[PDB]
Amino acid sequence: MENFQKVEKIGEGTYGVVYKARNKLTGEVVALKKIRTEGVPSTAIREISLLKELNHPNIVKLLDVIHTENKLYLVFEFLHQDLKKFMDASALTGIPLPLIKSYLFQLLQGLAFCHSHRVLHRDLKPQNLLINTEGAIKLADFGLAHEVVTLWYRAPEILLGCKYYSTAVDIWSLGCIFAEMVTRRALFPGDSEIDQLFRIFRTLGTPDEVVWPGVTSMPDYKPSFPKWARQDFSKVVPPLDEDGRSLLSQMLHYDPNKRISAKAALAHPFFQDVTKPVPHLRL
Ligand SMILES: Cc1nc(C)c(-c2[nH]nc3c2C(=O)c2c(NC(=O)NN4CCN(C)CC4)cccc2-3)s1
Repeated sequence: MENFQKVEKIGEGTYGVVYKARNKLTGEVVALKKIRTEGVPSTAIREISLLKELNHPNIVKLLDVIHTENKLYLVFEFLHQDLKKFMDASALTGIPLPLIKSYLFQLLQGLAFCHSHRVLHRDLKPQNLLINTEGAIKLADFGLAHEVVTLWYRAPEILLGCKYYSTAVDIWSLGCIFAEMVTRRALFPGDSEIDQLFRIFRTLGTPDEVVWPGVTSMPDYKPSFPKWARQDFSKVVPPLDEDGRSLLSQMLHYDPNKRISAKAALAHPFFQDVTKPVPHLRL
């Protein structure tokens, strides 16, 4: 862009590469995402056209949208770090619970907002969650629909072939991220769809018509799936207190309909003593 200069390469996203650009006119630092082009669908550009209005304190703000020379550029506000990085940086001691509680609360607020507007993220993960020195965390890289995208945060209904999945898939993803912050280890680190699915089955037990009505009708559901029993949560996410564990199990419900909503989660007693701490960030 004439008014932008790639100051750095933040990294390749899901929809294209992300560089740290400096706006030559306003002298501001932004996150420039180069979107992948053989014409660029007019229906897609209209979808992104809405996004600029979807403004929430917990959503990385989309500053502008440049569609020049059939090339699509998305300029976002620039945050200083992602949650994945922050966690690796806290691996020795682990993020303090008050911070974990604050980030979860904020993300639930953001999700509650998107969801009330019929918008799903679809691919929530640590790397898509941006944070700042102020202590805020935001949703980024929404699913606006050659590495190795992880399936670790993928909901079971998606892995089983459900096309019209709901906003519940985001709650599942956030539930996996929540558990990860607390234990400092991914909940379900699958390396293949089938592996991902079975690691989930081995922890929450293989779902059936009892815990998940209609499950045996899923497209990729095989009657030949191994039959695992459910594991105790006290063993799965220690040392999360009962309140935390209670909320987590509700976010990890098999039946998308039984899965707790973002707004409902906000009212959970776990956030009764929620505060907004400031992180010890290293930039
Ligand atoms: C580590 C890091 N250090 C900085 C300064 C980072 C950064 N600051 N502000 C942003 C970033 C982004 O990645 C980013 C962003 N990224 C994005 O959609 N692409 N991806 C980044 C990589 N992962 C695995 C998938 C999503 C979208 C809007 C704003 C920002 S990440």
